[PDB]
This record gives sequence, C-alpha cells and structure tokens, in this order.
Amino acid sequence: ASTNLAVAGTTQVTQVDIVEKMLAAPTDSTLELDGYSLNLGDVVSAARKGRPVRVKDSDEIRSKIDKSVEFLRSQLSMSTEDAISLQKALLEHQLCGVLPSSFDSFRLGRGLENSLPLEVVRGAMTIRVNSLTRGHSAVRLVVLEALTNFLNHGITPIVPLRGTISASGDLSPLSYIAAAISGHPDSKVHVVHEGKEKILYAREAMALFNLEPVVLGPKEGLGLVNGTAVSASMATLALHDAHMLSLLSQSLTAMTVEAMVGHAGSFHPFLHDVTRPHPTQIEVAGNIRKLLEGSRFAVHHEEEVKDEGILRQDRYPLRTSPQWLGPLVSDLIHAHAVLTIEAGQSTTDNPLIDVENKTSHHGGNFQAAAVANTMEKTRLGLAQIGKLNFTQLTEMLNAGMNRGLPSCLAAEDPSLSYHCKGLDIAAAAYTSELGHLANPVTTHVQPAEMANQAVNSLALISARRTTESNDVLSLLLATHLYCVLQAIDLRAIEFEFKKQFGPAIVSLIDQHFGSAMTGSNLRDELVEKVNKTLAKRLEQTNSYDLVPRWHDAFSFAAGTVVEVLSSTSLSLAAVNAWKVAAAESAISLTRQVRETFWSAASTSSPALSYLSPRTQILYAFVREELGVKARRGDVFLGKQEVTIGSNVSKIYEAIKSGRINNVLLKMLA
Amino acid sequence: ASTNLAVTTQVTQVDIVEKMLAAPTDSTLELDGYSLNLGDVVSAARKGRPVRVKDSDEIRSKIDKSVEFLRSTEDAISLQKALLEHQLCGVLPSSFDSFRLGRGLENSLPLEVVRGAMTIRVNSLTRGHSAVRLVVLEALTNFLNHGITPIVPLRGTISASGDLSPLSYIAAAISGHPDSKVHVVHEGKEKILYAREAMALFNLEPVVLGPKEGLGLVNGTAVSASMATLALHDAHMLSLLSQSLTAMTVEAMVGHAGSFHPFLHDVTRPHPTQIEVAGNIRKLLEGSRFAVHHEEEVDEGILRQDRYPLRTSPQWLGPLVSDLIHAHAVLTIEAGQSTTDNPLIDVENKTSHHGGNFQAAAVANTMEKTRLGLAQIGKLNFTQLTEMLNAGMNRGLPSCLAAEDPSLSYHCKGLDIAAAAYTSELGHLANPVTTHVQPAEMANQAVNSLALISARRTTESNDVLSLLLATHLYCVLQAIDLRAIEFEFKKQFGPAIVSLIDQHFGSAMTGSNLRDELVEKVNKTLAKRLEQTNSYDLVPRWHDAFSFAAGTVVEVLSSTSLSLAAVNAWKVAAAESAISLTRQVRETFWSAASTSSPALSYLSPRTQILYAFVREELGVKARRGDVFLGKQEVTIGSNVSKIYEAIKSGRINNVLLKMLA
Amino acid sequence: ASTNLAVAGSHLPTTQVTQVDIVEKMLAAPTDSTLELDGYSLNLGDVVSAARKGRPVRVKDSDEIRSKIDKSVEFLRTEDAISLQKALLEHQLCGVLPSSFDSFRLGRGLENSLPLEVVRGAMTIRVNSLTRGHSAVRLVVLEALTNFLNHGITPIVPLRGTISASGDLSPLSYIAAAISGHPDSKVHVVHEGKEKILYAREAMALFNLEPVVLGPKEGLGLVNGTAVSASMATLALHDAHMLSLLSQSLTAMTVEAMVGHAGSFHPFLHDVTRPHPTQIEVAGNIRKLLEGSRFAVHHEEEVDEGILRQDRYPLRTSPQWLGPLVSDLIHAHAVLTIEAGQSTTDNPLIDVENKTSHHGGNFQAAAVANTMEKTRLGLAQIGKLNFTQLTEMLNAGMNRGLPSCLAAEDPSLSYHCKGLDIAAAAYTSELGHLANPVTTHVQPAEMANQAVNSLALISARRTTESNDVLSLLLATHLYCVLQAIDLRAIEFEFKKQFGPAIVSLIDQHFGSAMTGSNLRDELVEKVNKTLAKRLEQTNSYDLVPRWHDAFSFAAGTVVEVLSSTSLSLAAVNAWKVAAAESAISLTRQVRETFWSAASTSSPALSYLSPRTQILYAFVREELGVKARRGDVFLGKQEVTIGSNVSKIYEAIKSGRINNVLLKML
Repeated sequence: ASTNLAVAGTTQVTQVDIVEKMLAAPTDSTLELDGYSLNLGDVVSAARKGRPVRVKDSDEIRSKIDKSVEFLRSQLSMSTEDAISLQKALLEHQLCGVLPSSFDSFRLGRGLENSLPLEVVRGAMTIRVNSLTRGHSAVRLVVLEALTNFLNHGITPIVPLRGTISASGDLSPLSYIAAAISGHPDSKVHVVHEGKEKILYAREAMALFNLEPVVLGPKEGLGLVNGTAVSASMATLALHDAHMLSLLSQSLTAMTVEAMVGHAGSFHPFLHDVTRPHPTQIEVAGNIRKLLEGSRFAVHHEEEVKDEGILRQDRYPLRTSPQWLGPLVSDLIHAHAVLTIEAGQSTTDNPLIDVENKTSHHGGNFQAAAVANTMEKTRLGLAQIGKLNFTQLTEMLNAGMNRGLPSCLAAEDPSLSYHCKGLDIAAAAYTSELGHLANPVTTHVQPAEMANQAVNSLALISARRTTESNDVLSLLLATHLYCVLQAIDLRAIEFEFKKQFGPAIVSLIDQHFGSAMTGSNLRDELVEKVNKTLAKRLEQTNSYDLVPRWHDAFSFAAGTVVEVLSSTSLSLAAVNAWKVAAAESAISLTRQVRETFWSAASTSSPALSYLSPRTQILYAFVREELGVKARRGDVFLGKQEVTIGSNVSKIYEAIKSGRINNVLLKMLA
Repeated sequence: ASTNLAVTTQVTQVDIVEKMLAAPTDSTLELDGYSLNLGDVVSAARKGRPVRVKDSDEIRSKIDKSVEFLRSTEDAISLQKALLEHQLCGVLPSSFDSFRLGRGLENSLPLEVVRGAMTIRVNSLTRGHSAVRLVVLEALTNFLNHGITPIVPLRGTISASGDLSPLSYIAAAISGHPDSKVHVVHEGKEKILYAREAMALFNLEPVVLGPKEGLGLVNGTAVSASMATLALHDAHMLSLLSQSLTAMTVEAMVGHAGSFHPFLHDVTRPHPTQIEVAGNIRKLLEGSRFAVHHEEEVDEGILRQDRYPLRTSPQWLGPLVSDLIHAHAVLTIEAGQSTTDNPLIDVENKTSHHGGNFQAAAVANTMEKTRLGLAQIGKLNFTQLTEMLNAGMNRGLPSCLAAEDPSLSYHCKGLDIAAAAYTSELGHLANPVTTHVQPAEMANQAVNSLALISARRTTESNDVLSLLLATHLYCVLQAIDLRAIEFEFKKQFGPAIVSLIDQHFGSAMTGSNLRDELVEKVNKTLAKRLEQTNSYDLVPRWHDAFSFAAGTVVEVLSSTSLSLAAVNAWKVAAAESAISLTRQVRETFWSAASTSSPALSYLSPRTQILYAFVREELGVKARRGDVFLGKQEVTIGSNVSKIYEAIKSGRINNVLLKMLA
Repeated sequence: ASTNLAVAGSHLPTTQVTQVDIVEKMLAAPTDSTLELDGYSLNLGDVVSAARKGRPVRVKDSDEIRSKIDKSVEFLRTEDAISLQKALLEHQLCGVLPSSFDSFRLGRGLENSLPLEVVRGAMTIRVNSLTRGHSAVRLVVLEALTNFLNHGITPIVPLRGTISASGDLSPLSYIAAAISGHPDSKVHVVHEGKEKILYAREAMALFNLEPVVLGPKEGLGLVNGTAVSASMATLALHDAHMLSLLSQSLTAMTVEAMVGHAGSFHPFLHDVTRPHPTQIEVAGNIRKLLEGSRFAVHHEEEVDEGILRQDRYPLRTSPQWLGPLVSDLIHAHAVLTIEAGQSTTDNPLIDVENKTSHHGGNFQAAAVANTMEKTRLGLAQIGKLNFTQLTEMLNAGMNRGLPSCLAAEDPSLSYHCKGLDIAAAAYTSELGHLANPVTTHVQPAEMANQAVNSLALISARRTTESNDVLSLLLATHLYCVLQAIDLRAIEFEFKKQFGPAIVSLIDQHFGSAMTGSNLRDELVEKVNKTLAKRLEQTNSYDLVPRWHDAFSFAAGTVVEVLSSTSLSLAAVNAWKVAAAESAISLTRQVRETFWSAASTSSPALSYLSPRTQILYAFVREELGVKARRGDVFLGKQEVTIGSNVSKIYEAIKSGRINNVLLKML
C-alpha cells in the first residue's frame, strides 16, 4: 500500500497531484492484484479502459490464498453435496432483482436502464478479486481466476440496477456476478462477439472463450456475495469524475476572470497562504493564480499597485472562489483516502479467517458506510461547484453586470440575436437539479431483513445519485465553457477595436477642434474627459444595436465637449459634425474589426493575443480539437446554423469521455 | 369541458381511473380547446390514437380571426428564427457512434412525453387566444398521426416562459430547421433522421413561422403537463394496486377485515378519501375465507389486533389519495382547458394582454405532492411486506416464505432486502425540487416552476414504486399459497389429533370426563407452539410441538394409569403422522396446476382475479425451492420482472378495475 | 499554532490521532487562567472555555503584537470616516428582537436572539482574528471587546438575518454597535444578582467603560468576518464529539445488556482486515469498554431451527457505521481550528511588509458551513444507530429474554419503557429531517454581489438543534440500558440459585424412579435446555403463568427422557407444579433482594465491565436515577420516567457527563 499521499488521499498533497497519478495509471500492461497495492486510478483503468487484470504471479500470494482454503477444509474434516447446496440457496434468494425479460422491449437508444453500467460491474469484479487475494476469506484461486478471465475476455454480467441496501453489503448484485462465473442457467452476460454486442447465457459466453464454470464450495458463496465491491466500484468512478469537474470549475473560474476583465488579485498568496491558511483554499487560489499568470485580459495586482456607486471590485462568484471551492476540495481529497483503503486494502466479506490463530471471526466489514460517506459528501460538493459556476456564468450573461460584454454574448445586433439566453436558462435548470440531488440518501435507512440489517449503508444508491450529479454538473460546466469562450472572443474584438479607436478619437478631435483649441491648455483635458465619458457610457449600452449605440455615445460625449470647450468659438453645427463623424467612424471600425475576426480561421483569433498561456490550452482544445467555433448569429448570417446545443454537446461528450482530462492536467502542470 | 367529476364522496379514484381507461384508442381525438381530458392525453401519447383539430367552422374562425386581428415581413420571419436559435441549446448525442446495446437516448425526453406535449400544445392553441395559424397546428397533428416524434433534450428547461427549450425543438422540427432530428418508424424500423428527411418520407411540408408563432409555439407548459399527466395516470394505478396488496396481505396474514368496517370511517372519521379507501378494501375482502370478518368475530402479552400497516391503511392512504384526486382536477384544467403562451389576444375586445400563463407552477405542484404520496404508499406496502416476511410476526407463515425446509431455502429474504432498498430510494426522491429555484435569465425569470424536473422525479418514483409493488405482489401470492397449504393440512389434521388421542389414550380415559378437555387443550398447545416454530425444519418442528403437547397430556391425564412410555409413544406417533400429512398436502399442491390451487378455495372472489392474472396470464408460479428440487430454476428476479413489466405496460390496469367495480 | 494533532485534528484519516485525544485536550482547557490571544494559538477548547465557562480573555501582553497591530493602523492612515462607519452599522442593524419586556413570559421571550454563549465565543474569535495585524483595527477597539467579555457584558443580537458571507455581517454589526455605544444597542449583564438587559452605554457606565468611536476601516474590520458562525460551530462540534463518545459507550453497554458478543470488536476484524483508521479507533474504544465484562460473551472463551447465532447489525456493524462519521468530526475539528484560531476573516486586508492592501474573500464562511453540514448528517447517523440498538433491546422477540418493555414486575400491568421506544423513534425521525443540507438553498443576495453565500450560521443553528435532539435520544437510550442491565443482573442471580433447585426437585420427585439408571444427567441437561429455550420466548408472560408454561414444556421432556421408568403421570405433574412454584417464589425473593439493597450494592456491579460501571454509577448514584419497579406493583405513581430521563439529558447538555466519558475511555 502506497505511502505517497498523491496515491493515498494538508499542504503536502493536492487534488492535481491525485489526478496526475490517476491519469498515469497504465492501460496496456497488466494490473497485478496483491490485496494491498490497488489504487483508484488502477480501478478506473480496469473498469473503463480494458486493462488486463490478474492475481499477482507470486508464490506468497498463492500460498496465502491456498492456505485459508486448506484451513477451512482441514478444520471441517477434523470437526460436500450439502455445502454445494448451501451456496445454491444463498444465490437463489439473492437473484431477485429486475431486468428486462426479453429483447422485445428494447428500442433504439433504450432498454438496459434497469441494469448496472458495464464499467461499474468491471470495477466491481476487479475490487472483488483484490479483496479476496488477502487470504482472509477461503475462496480458491480458481474462483478469482474465473473473475479475472471474465475481465480479460470482456464478459460482463448483466446485473440489476436496484435492490441492494449495501450491507451484508452489495449482496444482490454480487450474487449476479457469482451466478455468472458459476454458470447459473438463468444468468446473462454481455460480450462483444463478431463485431456485435450480445447478451448471452453465461454458459454460452464461457463456451465461446473456453472458460469453465466454477462450482462454489464451502464459504465461497458468502466470500463472493458479502462485501462492498459494487458500491466501491461505482463510488471510485464517481470520485474520479468529480475530481476532474473540480479542476474544470477552477479553470472556468480563471477564464471567467479573463472574460470579465476581472481581478487576478483575488488569488494573491497574501489572501490565502498568509491570512487564512486552509490548505485547500491555498491550493485552489494557487491553481487559479497559476492559470491567470500572463493573461492580458485579467488585471494583475502587481500592475494595479502602480459619488456614483462605482463597483470596482469583483463580485463573490469570482472573488470568493477559493474560499467557496476549498472546503469541498478537502472533502474530495478525504474521500480519495477513504475509497483507496476501501477499494484497495480491505477485506469486506464475512466471516473472516485468521489462519495463524486458527480462528474465524464474525464481523461487519460488508457495511459500506465508508463508501456511502464519500458519496453523500461528494454529491453535496458537486452541487456547491455547480452553484458557483452557475453564478459566475449568469453574471457574465447579464448585460447590466458583465463589464460591457454584448447582450447575450450576441456577436451582431442584439435586436435579432439572443445567443446565450437559452444557455443562461439551462444553467439555472442544471443548478436546480443538482440542489435536489444533494439531499442525503443515508437518512432513509429502513429496518431490513427482520431488522437483522436494521442499519444499512445505502452506498450504491448514494453512488448512483452522485453519478447523476456528475452528469448534470458536466452539462452545466460544458455550457459555461461554451459561453466563456464566446465571451473571450467578444472581449478580444473589443480590445482590437480599442487599439484602433483610441487614436481615431484623438485624430477626429484634432481635425474638428484643433484650431479652436490653439494656444490653450484644453486638448489634454478634452481627450481625457471624452475618453472617460465614452468608456463609462458604452459599458451600459451593450444591449443597443450598433448604429444607435454609437450615436448615443457621442451624443453624451458632445455634452463633455460643450463643457470642456465652453470658452471657444465653436458652433453647435461644428460640434454636431464631430459627433456624427465620430459615430460613423466607430460604426465602420466596428464592422471592419468584426470582419477581420470572422473572415479568418479560429487559429488566427485575436483572443490568442491576450489569453494566459495556460488558459489558451483549453481555448485551443475546444475551438480546434472539438471544432466548437464562436457563433456569429443565424439572422446576421441568413442561415440557421448547426445549433448551439449541438456544439455544447461536443464539449459535454469530451468531459464525459475524459478527453478533457489530460487538457486540465497540462494547464495545471 | 366535462362537469362529471370522474373526468368529496361524489367522486372517487376508481371513478377517475375507469374514465381514463375507457378513452378510445382507435377513433380520432378531436381537439376543441376545452374537451381534452387526461385519459385522452394518455391515449394519444402512448396508444397511437389519431389526433386532429376538431372539424368545425367555429373553431377555424376563432383561430383565423386571432391571426387576422394581429395582422390587422422578412424581419418577422427572422425574429422567429432568433427565438428558436437561442433555445436550441440542450444536449443530445452528437452521433450514433455513442449508442450501445440498450443505451444511447438517455439525454432525450421519452417519445411518449413528446407526443403528449404536441397533443396539449395543439389543444391550447385551438382556443383562439394565440394567433397561431391552423396550418401550424396541422403540422403538429400530422407529426402525431405519422408517428414523427422530435428528439428533444431531457434537460435545460426551468418550466417558466414555460418549457421553452423543449418546445423550441418541437417548433424547429415542424419548421424543418436544418439541425432538427426526429424519430420515426419507417420500413419496419426505428430511425432518427433530420426533420426535412422525415417530412419527405411522409409528404409533409415545413411551415415558415410568422409573427407571434415563435412565442405561440415555444411559450407554455405542454411538455411538463404531458409528463405530469402520464405520471399521474401511472400513480393512480399504483394507488389502487397498493389497496389490492393491502387486502391480499390481510388475507395472507389471516388478519382482520374489521379494520375496514364503515363504523370506523364513514361514521367516526369521515374524511371522504379515508371512507373511499376503507370501502375499496372492504369490497375486496368480502367473501374471503382467509380474512376474519367482524360480523363473524362478534397475562401472556399476545398480539390479537393487526399492526398498523394493515389496521391504519385507510388512514394512511386516504390523505394521499385526496392529493391525487386534487392533482387530477388541476392537470385536467392545465392540459385540457388552458392557454399557456403569451402574449394573448382577446379578439372580441380587440386587445393584447401580457401575462404569465406559461408559469407551470400548477403542474409542479401536482408533481411535488404526488412524489411525496408515492413515498408514503411505498413506506406502507414495505411495512406490510416486511412484517409478512418476518417469521416472528407473520402468524406462522414459513420463514422467508420457503415452501420446503427453511434450513436450505431462504426464498423471499432477498426481496425483503430489495423492498427496503426501493423504499429508501423513494424517500430521497420525495424531497421537493421546487425549493431549488434559481434567478434565471437576468432575474427576469427569478421565479420559475421547475415543473418538468419535478415531473421527471415523480416518473422515477413511479418506476421505483412499481418495482416495490411487483415485489410485494410476488411475495403475497407465495404467502397465500402457503396459507392455503396450511388450511388443507388443518382439514386433515384436526381429525388425526382426535383419532390418535382415542387410539392411545381412549381406554385410560373411559368413564371420565377427560377427552373433551384433552382435545381442546392439546389443540391450543399445538397451535400456540407452531406459530413460533415456523423457522424449524419439518421433522424437529413436529417433535417439538408434540413434546410440548405431551406436557399438556401429563396435566390433563394426571389421574390416569398411563405410563410415560405410552405418552411418549403417542407423541412419536403423532409427530410422525403430522410429518407425513404435511408431505402429503405439499405433494397434492405441487402435483396439480395452479388453476386447481387450493388458494382458490379461500381467496375472496375479487382478490382471486389478481391471483389468476399473475399465476395464469403472467405464468409466475409458486416457487418450491432450488435445493429441494435439485434444480436452479429461472430466478426469483426473472419472475418479479414479469410482474413489473405488466405494471409498467398498464396490462395490470384493467385487472385492477375489474377487482374494484 | 499547535502541531499536536490532539489540538489540531486532522484533514485525513490517521491512526496518529483520535477523538478521545481531541476531547481530552478540549476538556483540559483552563477555565480560570486568562486566555491570551496572539492570533495563532487559540484552539477550540479555549473558545468553549471563554464562551461557556467565563474564562477571562486578553490580547497577549507583548510589544511585538502591540507593534504589529499599531503598524497596520498607521499604514492605513476624519468626520467623514466616522460617518462612513456609522453608515455601515446603520444598514446592518436590521434584525428582529422583541420590542419590549412586555412580550416576555415565564420561560420565554428571547427566542429571536442569539444564545449568549455564541456571542461570547464570537467576540473571542473576532479579537483573535484582528490581533494578526492584517486588519488596521486599533488595540483599544480589541480591548473594548475583551472588556465586554471580562465584565460579562453580552450584546443582544438577532438570531436571524445573516447569510454568513461578507460573513456574519448583521450580528457582528450588533457587537460593533454595542462597544461603540449606539443609542439603540442592548446588552445582557448580570448585576446585583439578577440578569438585566440594558442600553450599551448604561452597561458601560456600570463598569467605567468608555465607548469607542470607529475610525477608518474599523467598521469593516469588525463587521466583515466569520466569528459568529465559527463560534456557534465550535460549540456544536464540541458537543457532537461528546455525543459520538456517548454513542460508543452506549454500544458497549447494550452489548452487555443483550449478552451479545465482544468478538465483533476484535482487532482482526478492523486493524488487520479493513484498516480505516477511525474504524480501528471505534472498535478499540468499544473493545476497551467491554474488557472484563461478565455480561458480554468473550472470544478467548466463545471459541435446523433458524436460531440466530450472531449479533444483529446495530451491534456487530457499529465500528463500520460510526467510523466514517468520526473521521468527519476529526476533519471538522482541523477545519474549525484554523478558522477560529488562525484566520483573518475581514476585508480588505493590509500587507504592511509590502506596503499594500488586498481585496479578497476571507469572510466567505464556507469552511464553517462545510463542517456543520457534515456534522449534522453524522448526528443523524449516530441517532439511527443508537435508535436501532435501543429498539431491538426493547423488543421482547429480539432481546434474548429481557422482560417485555423492561418491566421489572408483571408485564400485564407495566409497560415501563414502551413510551421511550416511541420517543426514540420520534427523536430519530426529527434528526433525519434536520440532516438535509442548508447550503443548497443559497439565494442571489445583495444585487447578486453576494450571489454565493455560505449560510454557515443557519447551518450551525440546525446542527445545534440536532445535538439537542440526539441528546434527548441518547439520554433515553442510557436510561433504558441501565434498566436492562439491572434486569439482566436479576436474571443472573436467579439462574445461580435456580440451577441447584432444579436438580434438587428432580432428585426429590424422580430419584427413586431413576435408581439403577444412567438417566439423571441426561434429564437435568435436557430439562435445563427446554426451560432455557422456552423462557426466552415467554418474557411477556406474567410470572405465575410463565413458570407453569415453562415446566409444562419441561414435563414433555421428562416423558421422553424417563419414558422407560415407572413414574405415573400424577408424579410428573406434581413435579411440574412444585417446580413452577419454586421458580415463582425464588423470583420473588431475588427481586426483593435487589430492591431492598442500595444501588451501590446492585448485583449489576458483579457483572459490568469496570469501565462501564463508571457510567452506571454516575447515573444511578450521582444523578440519582434508579431502576423503576412499577407504579402498579408499588401501588403508587412515582416521579415519572420523563423526570428521570430529564436528569440524564441535563447532565449531557451541561457537560457534566463529559469527564465521565473521558474517564471510561
């Protein structure tokens, strides 16, 4: 068992360290199970990535396994049909869950909703083997090999989704696994054969692979069916996914600060390391600080240090992000430590055999409360991440709050383009759904089995709900990522415009008013005050169409001219002429800057000029590798383009598949 | 709109259910904006019923005059396209490459929901308040009638300007948006195609949306109302099945029909739905020879009265049944008699009105209450079941409802566990969704109903309760068979007790008044003991019972000349008699078809209907036990699944109706 | 800050620290010597000592601390600033409190105010957090708060109104307004032997205190922050740790009352096979408590009728159930230690060394809310466990022959603990509902500037209520288990005397008939087995019919074993009657012997483990809560069961039980 905290789940280990180690798990080389070494990255590799799995090729391991079986046998001989019958009675009553009776009920894209996901089953078989290699259980090596042969030949039992309370542990689903390797006549398994997914009787599948059904002996029924492997499996997958979504939340925080031209100062070490040293608060601030280095969108503390109700500081979704995310990150790191012991270093069947002291012990290690605990806490965390990113996104999509970004992140006139409005509403919906999911399952314990099982963990049910919260959070975070990238591109257009328009203002002022200001000290003042009036006004006319927007801005500026140049000989006609020429100039320049953006490939986006080098990684991933482009607008284009949803879907799919995972790692390196 | 409450003691859930199940499925549903009822909605959504706007000049004129009022061009077309563009923002699979056996469409709304939504949407627009053209309404009925169903994301709506996003998918489909997909059955198989491809296959033309038609189509509550209607329909059936299971559990437990006597409800605590539930159960128990009847009934800590899961069942179910009846009234107005888009046009008074009829709180309200009610039904039936599966509590039913020696048969033990698991799941599902409202859309939508999310949760609760009630039905039928075997045994064993007493002890009792006393007292001793040893294997069980009875013989026959050897010999003979008779009665049960089950001799005539439905039509038999049989039979779960499927498909629905009227 | 994990808690599971270690350190906090605040050393035990036990508090007497505070003020650097601070308080003094004493009634009136202990803990943490030199709040302002603490002047603060972001703004503003002598500020003081609520200036004049006038940054310095939430959370976590330990003590004592198996706690089943550090801890605590018990069945001894041979899950899975929630409590301890003792939580914050200020979010109390959400779910989990233990023990069908309802005399007229069985269900149900999260109910507060807000204080209030309800439940369990233990002791004393009586009666009635045979040993063995099995199931019978039933069954055994003898049925019936009569009379005698003696001579003391005897004596002797014989048997309506459970509840709430728990473990 590893003492490296990056494996095992304090400032001496971080979520990024944990993720890096998980993502480094081999997928090609064989996972050798020894009862103690198995880690959560390994579990995910076997469950999801088809990694080969075997009991460690070791005389010590074999001898430990064999000696527990022998102990039981010899104890029995000193104290076989009926033992075989007892195991059959154990399976009989536990094969009691609901599955489709026939293929006749299957429909396109539907039909296996009442069965456990194949990956969960694979993860369960892996953990089950590991937990029996420890020598406490008296299950034969040939039985463990039956499981590893199922794994290595891609035979995955079809197991009901529901029916366990996760005490004598995950009895029912583990009984389906045991029935499958033993060739129960009514056991079904999933295989790929001749290029097709098939569901076959267990004996048919085994015959394709020349595998022999096992016949369960003394203690092997309880050895296989008592335990926590199914909930631990699903919980491990859910925690893996939650870690990624936590890192993505941090990344989206950074990109939002950039789109909002907000303050990187929120993440300064003084505000965390020095003043409020919660290790995971320090961690999160440091990740976001790292991501914002080099940004030309975010405002930097080290540069900053050089009667209107003016909002000068960022609102809480950005400014309190480390303080909001830190606590839940600590919970995810704690959960990692718990599940590592549970999945990798625990014997969870019963009774358990102490061969050295010739004793069989009656305990409770199948009570999966440690697993349920991780899932309750993680699901609440997912809801908290979701609330944060929703509040960041909805601020950014609010024209009144978003520091002058176009209404709805529309690229063209907002009168006929509401681009991200639907997504604002979707984000709300996902967030609401997360809130209800977050209520605990573990307060709903029933007096099961004649109250023998009066306390039961409900870990698998909890794991299921947390897996659904992962899914909903992925929809929300895919949505946010879609939006922030649009905002980044629109901000970059604003920056390109300002490069050209700053000089244009000065020039028009000189052309129109220079002679009237000759011999005065009015020019500096005028340029300064006209710029300030334009800036302040434009921030608030971000829902106006282009033409009236610019006439409005310069109308306001003309009032500033009246004041600043009130001593001069200028006619009202001359000031109005300046106003009109300046507005026309701004309107033309805007159109030209937009055309320069849209007429070139996304690989030439001006955003690449301003993004942090680290946040550019994620930008490039979505825009180039995923093909998700900025959206100019169906009405402007006179074309109903592939939908916003179709594009968000591509982001979501990259989250769910884990394609985005190495991207997050590279950014946070 | 119907004033019949089946569309207060004046209208019951059975009445409502009867009316729903009587909805035609073949004849065209004609939509007139007022008449549409929930059974109609279900028939269109699930049973493929043809749908049309009612063929009438009065309806057409109403529709055409609203359009004309509004009229009395390119930019209007563009505006509808901008409305759709931003609402087409939900997540669906990007390619078939992601589909897998049994999987793939989890991120889309069920097809029946989408059909129900189209049906409600058309109805709501026939009312003449919306300025959507008849040709647009006919585009929707044409999709319904050709089985063209838009593929619509599962998630994204908050159910205020109502169900905007999913309605926008429907609108984009009939308008042939280039990225709209639809499901159809064509050339005998399910396909997902682009909308224009699909329309070409059935010779339909896309509509081009004009002024107000984008909001007329996308603003409103049809999607949430559809899903909720389907959920309520299913919740009504589960409610009735709960009552049927209550009655059958009273029978299995040889419990008291007296709990359901009108004095206890109609007279003393007249909550209308309590009276209703008690009356349903009372009707089901009439004629049972398993349940004990009030009109026949009239220092050891014994339980004589039934525990609460049975005795308080009308008081427990009554309140939730009232909620379901209320929900029915609300959804009937929402689904059948409401205009939910905005702004709305008053043609008679020549005015437009800016309102909020898209705020689907009436729908959410139904779904939150229903989901709490499903948890309450589930808790009831779980408590009844787990009592019945507890050997210490179940009035002498075999442990785990094993048919043969329990040492090697734990029959329903896994189902006891499963039932707990289902119940726990229902409890968590029953927390409100509606308290998680977020400040959506720049706080323009700062209150939003979350009706569709609620409806989805309630739909999942229906599914979990279906698993639980299938489980309970499976178990109760096994218990009924075991109780019938007990009763057949008793028929032969009463006379055996007497004959053995006479054979072994007759001579010693001659001239005395001891025989009646001994028979009575030995019967009492045996009955009291056997109730407690229902976990013993057959052979030790009977020796145990007669060993206790031998103590009674010692007391009652203390004056006699009998040797201890004589009393022991009786004890042995009587135990061997009982063991053999038990084996005989079991053989007689197992060697005949279930159509001759002795359960049929004792079940009420109404509960017999459900017994026969499962045992004969679904083919789910009593289970004798894998070890006894030397065979690993088709699993318990396989058989429960057959029952669950009959519940989900609605096949059970007419059975329930038959039993209850 | 202490690197001692017993002070610090731990963010991960570790065998290097335990809940007992953490409790021991908390209970060792001085109550008399002055707590010196230095910005770093303050621990959770210290906070409770100041909040609840009146410990004096001062800013540490050091030039370094003084200079540090003074230098931040000077760095930051007037009628205008005074006005600004008053504007800040004005809008935050917006909560609800009773307008007058006219609304007060006996036992009621201050429900809409924060408990005084919470406000004292808050002031203590506030002053800590500002001694760190990042805030530019003057020492004289910190001394104003320490003077309030040391003179027992406690601001009356509304219970509700904060979302615990710019942190606990409203309640912290009430505290600020009080030390600055706001004309509408009320405070609580004890003066001339009575509790008084006075205006802040009135109270200050009693103690010769001068109001402070708030300067630049001092408004935000005082009102921005997490001290109120952290205070209430600290108190709730302290109480939860005690309830966690009590749960484990109750587990042990229920094993004893149930004559259950000590084997569930053997280290092979934890340390070796499933080494979650806190599972190991909990099993070790219960193992230690059971050592030497003569009620619990031991393993260095212990090693076709559906007989249950192993303990049910409430006892057998107790370490696996409690372990996870104990790890959460330890984690919460580490989190709150930093938040309460080592954190600056106002804003903006001043970096004097680099001559700059920083705009951050350290008032966002999510760390505190996090602890309270997990703790409240943990309390529900402890409750569910102890409820299931208790209700099994109170179930005659499941409790291995304990009298029905733990009635000491005939059950037909005594239902002793049945009401408590129902009450335990009620408490458990209430805990379940309390355990739903508060943190999922965040509103877009303050023009969405505060669009995320921690809701720590609300959460802490709910966790506090859960501690109260769990205290009711555990008081109830404790009451019941002590009765069960006395009843089991009575059974044991009976069995000691009845075993010989059985042999004697067999010899008397059957000796002659068995002469020349080997039947005697078999008869005794099988009669004993018959009696034992039957009696386990007849625990709801009244005494007289119980014994006739038991010996009627045993007579059946006699018929079999002595089937070859010459005995008449009259002879066997006569034995049955004499034997029942003997058992009945012996039971009455054994009962009288128990009830006639003092509880300091209870026979329970012959069988209880030496550690569990400690809790038994605390309740029976120190609290004076005795076993209950029965109102009907006694012919009198004694002081109620509820009155007695209330004494136990009071001992839990006051903390009097805490040193007892420590001593046992």
